[PDB]
Amino acid sequence: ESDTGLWLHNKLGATDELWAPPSIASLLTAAVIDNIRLCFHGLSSAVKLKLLLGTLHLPRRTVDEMKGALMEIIQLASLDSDPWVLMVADILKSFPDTGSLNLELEEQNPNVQDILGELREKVGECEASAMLPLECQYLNKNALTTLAGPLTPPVKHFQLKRKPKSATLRAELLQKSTETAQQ
Amino acid sequence: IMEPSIFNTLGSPENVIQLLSENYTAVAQTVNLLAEWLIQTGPVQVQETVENHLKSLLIKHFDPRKADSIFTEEGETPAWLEQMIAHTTWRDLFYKLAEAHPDCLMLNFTVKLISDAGYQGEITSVSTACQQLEVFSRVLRTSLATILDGGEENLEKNLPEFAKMVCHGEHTYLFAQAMMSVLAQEEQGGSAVRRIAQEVQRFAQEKGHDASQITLALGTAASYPRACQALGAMLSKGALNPADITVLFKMFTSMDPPPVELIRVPAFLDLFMQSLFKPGARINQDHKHKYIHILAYAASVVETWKKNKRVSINKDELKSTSKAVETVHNLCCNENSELVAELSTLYQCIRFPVVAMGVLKWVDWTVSEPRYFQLQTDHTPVHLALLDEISTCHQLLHPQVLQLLVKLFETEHSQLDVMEQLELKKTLLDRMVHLLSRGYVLPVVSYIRKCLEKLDTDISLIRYFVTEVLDVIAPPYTSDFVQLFLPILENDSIAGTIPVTEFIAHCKSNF
Amino acid sequence: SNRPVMGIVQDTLTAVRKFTKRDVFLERGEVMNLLMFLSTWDGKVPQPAILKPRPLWTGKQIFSLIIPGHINCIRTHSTHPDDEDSGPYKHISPGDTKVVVENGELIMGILCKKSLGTSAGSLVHISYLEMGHDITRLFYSNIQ
Amino acid sequence: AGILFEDIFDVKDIDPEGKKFDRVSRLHCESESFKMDLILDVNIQIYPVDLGDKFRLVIASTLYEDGTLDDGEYNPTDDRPSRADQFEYVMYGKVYRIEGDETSTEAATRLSAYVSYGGLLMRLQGDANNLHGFEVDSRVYLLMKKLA
Amino acid sequence: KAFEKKFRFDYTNERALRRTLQEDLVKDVLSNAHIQNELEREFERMREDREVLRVIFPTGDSKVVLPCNLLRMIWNAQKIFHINPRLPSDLHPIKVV
Repeated sequence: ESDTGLWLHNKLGATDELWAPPSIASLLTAAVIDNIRLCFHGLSSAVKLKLLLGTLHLPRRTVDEMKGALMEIIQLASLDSDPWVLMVADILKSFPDTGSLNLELEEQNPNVQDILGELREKVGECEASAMLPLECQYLNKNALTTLAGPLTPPVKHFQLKRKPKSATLRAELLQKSTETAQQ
Repeated sequence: IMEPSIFNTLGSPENVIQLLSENYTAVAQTVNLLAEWLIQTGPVQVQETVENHLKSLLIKHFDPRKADSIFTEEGETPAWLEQMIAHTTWRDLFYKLAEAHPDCLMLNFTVKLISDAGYQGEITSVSTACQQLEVFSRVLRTSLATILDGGEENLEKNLPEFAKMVCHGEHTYLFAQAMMSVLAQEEQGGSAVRRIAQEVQRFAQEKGHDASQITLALGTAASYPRACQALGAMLSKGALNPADITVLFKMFTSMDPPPVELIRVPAFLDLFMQSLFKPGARINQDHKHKYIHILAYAASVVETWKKNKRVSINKDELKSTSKAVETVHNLCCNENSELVAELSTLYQCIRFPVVAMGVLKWVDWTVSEPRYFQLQTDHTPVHLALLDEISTCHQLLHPQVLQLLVKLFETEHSQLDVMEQLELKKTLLDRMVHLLSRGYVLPVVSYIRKCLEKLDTDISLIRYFVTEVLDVIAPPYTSDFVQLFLPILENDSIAGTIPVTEFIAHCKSNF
Repeated sequence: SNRPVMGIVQDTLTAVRKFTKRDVFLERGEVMNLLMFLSTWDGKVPQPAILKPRPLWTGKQIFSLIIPGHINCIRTHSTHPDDEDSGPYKHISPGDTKVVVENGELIMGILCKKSLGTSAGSLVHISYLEMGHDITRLFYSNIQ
Repeated sequence: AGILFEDIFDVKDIDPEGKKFDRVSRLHCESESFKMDLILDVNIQIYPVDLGDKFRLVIASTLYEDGTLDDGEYNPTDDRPSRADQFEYVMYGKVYRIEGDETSTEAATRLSAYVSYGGLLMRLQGDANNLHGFEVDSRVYLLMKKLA
Repeated sequence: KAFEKKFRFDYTNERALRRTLQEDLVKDVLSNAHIQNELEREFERMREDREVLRVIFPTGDSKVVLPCNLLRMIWNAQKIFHINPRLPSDLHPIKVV
């Protein structure tokens, strides 16, 4: 870092992409984030978001031993002016502690409360009729029934007059399988 | 002109002749006259084409330039814009006008008011929604309500317009992974929304989006450094490194259970699916035993999560699923034929659910390989009979079974003879009708309706499909099913060539 | 068939493929020896591709000297992947398999039958089309 | 002073697609002063570049400090000084294509400069202003020295 | 749509046309009704040529055998005259017509 503000303004100041690069981990060393203590408010909204979103990629052991600096950085983000930064800061306020995030908004952004509220009964009204998690596809019958309740059976769109042709060929592969196995 | 005419009590002399041109003369008189005349000539289309003529001329204006310096807008522009946004073509136009010049205080300030004033569903909001908090939360509420009442089919339709909004940046993604996770953690319908969350995570995995760092901390799986650090390298790298599997094996086996949802992540189990069920994956004995143990552990145990305590474990069904996965692993890796001889136990393994998508992926990596159908000689290949049994035993894999099977149906095998190409298509249609008997009705017939009405596939295959369907089904019929099936027989490219009488007799009674 | 009837063959073709590879670096004396088998050479030794640590020329420079005037060509090497022209590195070949001659200079690419044989649009074909016949005769002889 | 480009580069890749050539390895390098991606093909067989090496890359149209132009002819017995004296890897070539993110009515802000050194290619992507000196069909010298 | 986008000269977008041409040529193209009419007539003539080609080749192969290689000739003209593609040109489109 020749000048930290300008250097992050080149690396994370690309207005074209708000992505975070895979090389961000080498950029976010302790010697870099330590220098951002002095000059953080003058930095733009996009660089602040990309920097805070870069905290996720760092592993647990390289963060928790030095959690205080991150706690100070997110506290400095708690006083910011961009609402996106403010809300993620109030969400990421417990990331470097153990990784168990705040996972609730009842102190900032009063308008999202009605967003939660209007979906809160609608989700209950359409509990199992909406969709079933992909994890339960692999889980057995007892595990699926205990996890998300019993399966919803198919609607009887029609009756049947005789079995399809697949039954005969399935029986034929069974009888062939047994004779070839015994032979 | 209308304004530059008599500036003073005359006022230029040239402008007084310009006043004669417009004023309250032809420019105004004939406007009402021709507005009633084009109406009387034929007409509600007149006002629509009038508005179209205005709308084309509107777009030339330089809205982002003059609107920035005012900084006030007299209190949210009540004089002219507030009545304007209530007009359909104008409010739709405003979204188009915003895209030309983003990053402006005036446009982003004004759009926050129209979103809650009647435009709850903000169309074409791919980028505009990202900038503003209120509009993003509002359209997220609309999206989550729409997907919740849409059912199952709409998930294909709901994915692209909604999930692409978080592609601009990650800041729009973790927030879009926050409130619905709170809705998922509750016992009142918490499964379906975590389902769409994991679906979004999987789309992120196939669009290159990094979702390996946020979903682990969101399911409170970050409580242990070893578990989070172990799983992070697996999901980030995308491989089964032995160190993380060994620590997980010695961890979960002890009397200290991690959260069960971390080992049940669909991206992790799909990674196991890809790593293990591939025919070309060669693993030593010990690591294979640990892999099959992890899958069995991830698919057998019932646990009571009281948020501080849990005392529950099952070992027998873990052993049974370990045996099934191991035996199917042996069949998949050996590959040699003696394949037919192994169906005595293979269908027993088909009865287990965790194995069904394993053999499904194995079949996908087998049949998609070219010349496989050319190399095959049976009237019905054994792999497709395995998918028939998969369709019979279970119903959760039916979207995946149909997706693989239509992927095969649309495929062209140029190396094959044309008649065997048709007989292969008829075999795939035999799987269609088999799956139709197993409850997957509407998506299959929707595929057929698309393939016939829109595409130009062979009509013989459609005729074979309709004949098999009519010969296998019997009344009663639901109104949606006859609503979907009846236009096929009314196409008249099929009806004159050959159940049909019974169906047309019953359908008229139905509707 | 409106294509050149005669082209570079056998020993010259294999050796020019081995010569135009990106890894071929010629010492000074080797460059001196090769430069004087050029009948169309202007006598000015080109600046080396690598100046330091050691002066090394590449076979592309020498073949640029062989190619006459300012003919322009794009040709595709036999081992060229198809997907290379779709993804990144499309115009900076990791395999050096895209042949482009600009201002009569082989800026990149490895030469084969597709660019020096009898096929239409090859280097000898456009050399004949743009520079008459005697210049192309000298081109053939200089290559060999 | 004839310098079109100057930077300190770090390299974290060595032939990601695989070893295409024994004597040449593609170098995916990343800048440390600005935002700038460099793809480079070097002669490792005489100048071995290990992973994580710090090297100062300079693009100059003339090696000579005074700025007099070079004729593109080898002249080892030259008596003038050069910028090649302080740097330990110098290689000369031309630039065959400049690309950018320009639209029909917006300027390119992310330029790309494809430069070929006798068949050894180099691509240099990044911001337009630092690349603004590069122009097509111009001979340049790739100057490099390895830092610590 | 692609043919119109890639082959019809547009004299209504001042910004992009100023990007690709010198300002005096921009003024001459915009002011003249005659030049714009001639350019549109050329476009309609090449549209007629397009439908004639579609009549001639019902199979959609564009490969034909014609005397002068125009693409290589334009490349040669670019290289000989040291054409800078980044800069705007001094070539009047009506001169091309």
